[PDB]
Amino acid sequence: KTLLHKYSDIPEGTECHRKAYASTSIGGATGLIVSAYSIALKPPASFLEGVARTGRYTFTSAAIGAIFGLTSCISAQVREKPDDPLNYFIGGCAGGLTLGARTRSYGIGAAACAYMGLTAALVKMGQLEGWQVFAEPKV
Amino acid sequence: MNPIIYTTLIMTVMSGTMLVMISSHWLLIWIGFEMNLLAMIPVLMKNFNPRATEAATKYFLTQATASMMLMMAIIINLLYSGQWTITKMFNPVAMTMMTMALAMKLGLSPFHFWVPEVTQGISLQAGLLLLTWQKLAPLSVLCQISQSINPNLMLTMAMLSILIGGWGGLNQTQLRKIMAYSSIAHMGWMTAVLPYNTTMTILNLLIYITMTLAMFMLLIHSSATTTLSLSHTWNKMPVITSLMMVTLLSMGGLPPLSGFMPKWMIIQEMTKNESIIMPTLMAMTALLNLYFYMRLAYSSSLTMFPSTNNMKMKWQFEHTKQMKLLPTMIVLSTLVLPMTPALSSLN
Amino acid sequence: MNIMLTLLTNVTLASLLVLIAFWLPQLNAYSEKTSPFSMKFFLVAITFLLFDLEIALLLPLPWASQTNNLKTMLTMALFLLILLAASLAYEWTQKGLEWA
Amino acid sequence: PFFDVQKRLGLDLDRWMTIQSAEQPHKIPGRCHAFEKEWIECAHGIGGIRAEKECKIEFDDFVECLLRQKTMKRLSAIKRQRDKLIKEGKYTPPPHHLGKEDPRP
Amino acid sequence: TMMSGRPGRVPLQFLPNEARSLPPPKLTDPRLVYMGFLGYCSGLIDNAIRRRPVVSAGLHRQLLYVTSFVFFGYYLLKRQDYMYALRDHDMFAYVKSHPEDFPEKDKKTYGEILEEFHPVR
Amino acid sequence: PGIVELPTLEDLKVQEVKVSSSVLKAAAHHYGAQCDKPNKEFMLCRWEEKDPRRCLEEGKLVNQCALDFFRQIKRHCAEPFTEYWTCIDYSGLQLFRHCRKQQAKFDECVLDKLGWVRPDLGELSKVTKVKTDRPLPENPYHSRARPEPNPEAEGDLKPAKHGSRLFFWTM
Amino acid sequence: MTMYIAFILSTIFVIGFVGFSSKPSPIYGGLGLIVSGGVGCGIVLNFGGSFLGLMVFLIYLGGMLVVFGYTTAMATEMYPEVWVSNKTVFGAFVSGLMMEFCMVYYALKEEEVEIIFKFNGLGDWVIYDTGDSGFFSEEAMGIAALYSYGTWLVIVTGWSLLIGVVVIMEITRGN
Amino acid sequence: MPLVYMNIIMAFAIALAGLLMYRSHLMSSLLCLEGMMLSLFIMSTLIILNTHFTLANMMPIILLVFAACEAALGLSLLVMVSNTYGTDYVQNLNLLQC
Repeated sequence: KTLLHKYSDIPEGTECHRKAYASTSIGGATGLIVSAYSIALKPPASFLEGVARTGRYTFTSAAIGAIFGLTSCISAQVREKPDDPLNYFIGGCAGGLTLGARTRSYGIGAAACAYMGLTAALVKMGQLEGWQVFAEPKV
Repeated sequence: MNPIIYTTLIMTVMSGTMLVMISSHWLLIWIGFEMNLLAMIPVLMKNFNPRATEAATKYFLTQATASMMLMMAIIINLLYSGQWTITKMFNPVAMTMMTMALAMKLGLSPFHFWVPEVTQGISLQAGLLLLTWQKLAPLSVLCQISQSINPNLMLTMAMLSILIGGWGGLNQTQLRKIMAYSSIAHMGWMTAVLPYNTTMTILNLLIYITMTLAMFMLLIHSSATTTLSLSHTWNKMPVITSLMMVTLLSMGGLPPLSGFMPKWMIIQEMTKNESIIMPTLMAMTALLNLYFYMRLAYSSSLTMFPSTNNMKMKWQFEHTKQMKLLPTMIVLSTLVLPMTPALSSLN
Repeated sequence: MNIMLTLLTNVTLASLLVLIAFWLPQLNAYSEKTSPFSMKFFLVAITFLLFDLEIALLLPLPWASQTNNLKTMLTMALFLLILLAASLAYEWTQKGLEWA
Repeated sequence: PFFDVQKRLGLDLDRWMTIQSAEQPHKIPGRCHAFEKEWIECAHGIGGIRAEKECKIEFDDFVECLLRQKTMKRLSAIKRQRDKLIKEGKYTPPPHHLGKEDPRP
Repeated sequence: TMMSGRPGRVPLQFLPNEARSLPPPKLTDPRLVYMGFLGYCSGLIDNAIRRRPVVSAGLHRQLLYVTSFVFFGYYLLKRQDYMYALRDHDMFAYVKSHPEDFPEKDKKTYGEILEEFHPVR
Repeated sequence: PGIVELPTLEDLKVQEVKVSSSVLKAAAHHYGAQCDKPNKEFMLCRWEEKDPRRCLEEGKLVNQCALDFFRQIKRHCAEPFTEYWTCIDYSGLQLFRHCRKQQAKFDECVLDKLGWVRPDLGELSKVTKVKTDRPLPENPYHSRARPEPNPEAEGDLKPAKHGSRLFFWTM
Repeated sequence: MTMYIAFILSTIFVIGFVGFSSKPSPIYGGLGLIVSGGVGCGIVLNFGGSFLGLMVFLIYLGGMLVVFGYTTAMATEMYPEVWVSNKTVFGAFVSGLMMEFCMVYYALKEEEVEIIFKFNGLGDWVIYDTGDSGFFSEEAMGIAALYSYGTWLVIVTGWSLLIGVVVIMEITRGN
Repeated sequence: MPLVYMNIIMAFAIALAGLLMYRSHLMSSLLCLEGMMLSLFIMSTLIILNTHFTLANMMPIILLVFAACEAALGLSLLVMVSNTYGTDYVQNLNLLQC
C-alpha cells in the first residue's frame, strides 16, 4: 500500500520523473506477483528458465507502468489540465501499446490500448468522483 | 460399506455441522470441523476407485491445512484477548488467518483448485453432499464473525471466485466439473454480501442449495456424468432434460426464475452500501456461467443429439428408485421469485 | 537442574560406551570380510493410535475422583470406558482385529 | 446461523469454558480475573459496537494483564538504563539487591 | 446482523407471542394461493417424473402437496409480516428517540423554491 | 497513568516469627485454636479489601498474636514441644503420624499448664463469623461507572405501514 | 545461561521444525519431530505443565509418530534422503536456521522486535505470576475437571474416537 | 509477548510452509501436519498455564486427541495411495485435473 501512497502523494501533472518511478515500482510489484503465481502453477524447467520468465513478466509490467505514468504526467503538464481523465486514457493506451510491443503482436497492442485506456480513464474518474471499488459496510 | 455404517457416518457429518452451528466456544467449533472431515472422508470413498482415493486425499490435505490455520487463529485470538467465545476477533492477524482457513474450507479462490478435482473424483451423491451440506458450516462461522471480517479480503476472494468459476466452466465437458465451478461462482456471490448483510448470504445459500440439489438429483436420475451421456437422455426421459434446462436457466439467474432473486437482492444490498462497480462486475461476469449453462442446455434438451441403438432396450424398463424431494426442489428452484418478500423469515 | 543432570549423565555414559565399542575395538587389525511387502495388518498399529488416545483421555481419572460431583464423574468415566469397549467389540465382530 | 440452542434449552454445553472469570474448580482464580470481570460487566447488554469504545479502558487493562507488553517494556527500559549507568560507573546496586541482606520472610 | 441481536429475542422461536397482536394472514391471501399453486405444480412434476398421468393420477398425493405448501406458507407469511412489523416499530421508535438525527424540514411552495430550466432545443 | 502508592519501609517493619516450618506445624492446631480471632480478622480484611496495603495493621496484629502464643509455649511447655518438633522435622513430609507419642506429651502438658484443648478433626476448616469495626469496602474493585443500557421495549406492535415496502410488492 | 533455558529450548524446537519441514526421508523427519516433541515437553515443564508436556512424550512421540515410523518402514524407500541429499533440502535447512538467528538477534539487539507481532526481548521469567497454588497442581485439577465439568467434551471426543475407528476401517477396506 | 511465543509461532509458520511445499513424499507432509499440531499444543499450553485458565488446561489434550485422529486418517489414506501406485509420491495423485 506504500507504493500506492507514493503514486497518490505526487500531485497529478507534477514531478513527472517521480510519478513515472512510482508507476514503474507498482508495475514491478504486480509483475513479480504474476511471475510467482506463474512459476507455482506452471513449473519452469530450470532455475534459469524461472528467472528468465520472472524477468520477462516483471520488465513487461514495469515498462507498462513507467510508460503509463510518464505519458499521463507529461500530457497533464502539456495540456495543463491536471484532473482530466483523458490524460489517464492516453497513458493506458500507451501502456497497452507497450504490452503489444513486448508481446510482438499488433492485435494484442490495439486491444490492450483500448481496454487499458478505458480502465485508466475509469480509475481517474473514480478518483475524481469518489467511487469506491471496495465500500466499507455502512448499510 | 454397510448401510448402518453409512447412516452413522452421514449422521456424524451432520452432527459435526450442527456442532459448528450450535456451539459458542471456538474449541468446539473446530471440533465440529474435525468431525465433519473424519466422517466425510470415507463417505467420499463409498465406491472404491483410484480416483475416489485421490479425491479423498486431496480433500483431506486441504481441509487439514484449513483446520490447522483455523486453530492457530483461534489460539492467537486467545493469546491477545483471552476469550473463547465466537464473537468479534480482537487480533487482525488472527482475523486474516481465520478468513483464509474458512475460505479454503469453502473452496473460495484462490483456494478453489481442489473443488473441481474432488467433485470429479467422487460419485454424484457424494458430490451432492460435498457441494450442498459441507458449505453450511464455514458459511455459518463466517456469518457469526462477519463484523470482524476485513471487507477487502472477503470481497477480493468473492470476485476472484466469481471470475474463476465463470472461466473454468467454459472449458469443461464433464458435468461434475461444471457443477464444481458453478459452486465456486455461487460461493463467491454468497461471500460478497457477507460483510454487508448476512441474511442475503443465507438467502443465496438456500437458493443455491435447492438448485444444486435439483441438478444433482436430475443427474443421478439420468445417470450421466458427461455432456454426451446427458445428451442421450432426451431419447429416454425427455421430461428430465426439460426440467434440467429450466433449472440451468434458473442457475444462470435469468428472470423470472428463482435464480434471479439472490443476485437481485445482493446487488440491492451492495448498492445501498455505495458499492456500484463491484456489483456491476459480478453481474457481468455471471454471463460466463450463463454461457456454459446454455451450452449444456443446447446439448441436453433444446437440441436432439444422436442416440444409440441399445437405448431401445432401456425404453422398456422404468426407473426403480424415486427421489421424493426432487419435484419440490425443482419448483422452489424455478418458481419462488414471486415470493421474495418472505426473505424476512430467515432474517 | 537435577533431572537435566540425570538426563545428561545417562546420555553421555551410553554414548561414551558406544564410542568405546564402535571405535576402540575397531582399531584391532584385521582383513577384508566382503559383505518390503505392503503390511495391510498395519491396521492394528492404527487402531493402537485411536486406543492410545482413549488411554490419554483416561489418565486424569485419579484426580477426577476428587471432585464433588462424583455422580457425573463416574457416569462420564464409565461412558468413555464403555465406548472403548464398544469400539473393541465392533472391530472384533467385523473381523477388523485380523492380527497378522 | 448460530442457533442458540443452549440459551433456548438452558443447557451449559460449552459456556463454562468461554471465559476465564467463570467458575473454576476449587475456585482457583485466573491471573486476570478482576480485569476480565470488569470488562464483561462494562460490556454487558450495550452491544458490541458500543462496547468497542465505551469499555476500551477495561479492555486495554485486560489486554495488559494478559500480555504485559507495557510492563515488560517499562522493565526493559529500567534494565537498559541500569546497564548504561553501570557501564558509566555512576550507579551501584544496593547491597540487598546484591544479596547482602536477608530477604523478608 | 440487524435483527439477530434484538434484545428479548428468544432463540429458535418461529413466531413470538408478540406476533399474535398482528392480524393473521387471510386464508384468501394471494401469497397463500401462490403457495398452493406451487404445491400443485410440484404434484404435476412428481407425476411427470414418475411417468404417471400428469393431471389425473394421484389426486391424494396432489392434495397432500397443496395442503402442505399452504400450511407452511401460512406460518411463513405470518412470520414475514411479524418481521416487517418489528422493523417498522423499531424504526419509528428510533426516530422518536433521536429527534435531532431526523429533524423536521421547513416546507416551501414551488413558487418559493428556484429550480433551473434546461430548454430542450 | 497514576503513581502506585507503595507504603514506606518503616511502616512495613514488624517483629518476625522466626521459627522453621516444622516448629509452626507442630503448634499449628493450638495456634489456630488460640490465635483465631486476629487471624480471621486479617483474612476477612484481605479478602474484602483485595489490597495487601490496606490490611498491614491486621497482619501486624496476627504476627504479635503468634509471638505471644509462642512466648506462652516457651514459658510453660518448652521441652515437650521441642521434642515434638524435632520428631516432626525428621520426616521429609513432616507427617503427623510418626510423632503421635510426642504429640500426646505436648498436648497433655499444654492442657495442664495452659488449659489449651486441641481442636478436633474438621474444626479449624469451618467458616467462622468475624465482628469487625472496619467498614465494608464500597468499591473494592475500583470499578468505573457502568455504561448506560440501551433503551428497549418501547411498546406494542402494529402492522407495517404499507407491508414489506419491497420494490413493487404491495403486501 | 540458565536464565534463558526456555529460549534455548524454543530455538531447538524451531531447529527440529526446520529439520522435519525440509523433508528428508521420513526417518530423519521422524527424528526431528521426536526431538521437537521432547523439547516442547521441556518448555511446558519449565512453565509448570508437567503433566501436559509428559503427554506429548507418550501420546505424541510414542504415539502418533511411533506409527508414522511403523508406516515409513512398511513403505521403505530405496535411499534414506537426508538434508545434504538434495541441495534444496540442505539450503532450506540452512536458511531456516538463518531465519531463526536473524529474528533471535533482532529480538535481543532491538529490545522490541516486530515481525508480524510485537515481541519483547526480556526473559520469559518476567511474565510468571507470584501467586501460590497451595496444596494443588492447577494443571492437574483443570485436566481432571474434564470429567466433572467437560462432560460435553467427553461425549464429543469419545464419539469422535469411535467414529474414527469405524472410519479407518472403512477407508482401509479397499473393496 | 515474550520471545518463546515468537519461537513457537515461527515453528508453526515453518511447518506450514513445509506442508505447503511438497517435494515427493506424502509422509513428509503428514509429518509437517503432526509438527504444526505440536506447535499448536505448545502455544495453547503456554497460554493456558500463564493465564491460569484452570478450566482450559484440557483444551491442549482435546487438540491432541483430534491431532492423532487426523494423523490416523492421513496414514489410512497414504497406505491406499501407496497400494494403488506403489509409492507415496505426490506426483501420482494426478488423475483428477484442473
